[PDB]
Amino acid sequence: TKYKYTVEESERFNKHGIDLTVYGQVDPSATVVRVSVERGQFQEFFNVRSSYTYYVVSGQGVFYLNSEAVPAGATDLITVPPNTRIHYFGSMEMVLTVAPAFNEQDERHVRFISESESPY
Ligand SMILES: O=c1ccn([C@@H]2O[C@H](CO)[C@@H](O)[C@H]2O)c(=O)[nH]1
Repeated sequence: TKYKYTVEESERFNKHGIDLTVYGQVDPSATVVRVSVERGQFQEFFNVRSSYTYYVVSGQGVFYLNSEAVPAGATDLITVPPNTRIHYFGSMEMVLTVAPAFNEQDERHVRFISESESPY
């Protein structure tokens, strides 16, 4: 039984301005990944099934949740329910929980965001 997953073993890639570490643990109830962001996620999406919960390890930023600004700093917990439009700006390290388990097909692209819109 493989309980532990390391960064060394993970899939690491850039998507829409963020750096993701996807450990590749399989569990139907939740997917937990690491997010590093220097300026922002320059894409707005919503997920029809899963809540996205961001724990801010370090840094600061601002989430836009159905266009509402939600400031965030280190140790804050940002919980986004399904069917909520999400993008964000900031310089942050985060732990993201997608529950139930992340499925890319549950995601709906709304728009791209201009890289100049980020004040970070
Ligand atoms: O397993 C996961 C979890 C999250 N994300 C992406 O991480 C971002 C979280 O803001 C979104 O673009 C979401 O699609 C993935 O690509 N895979």
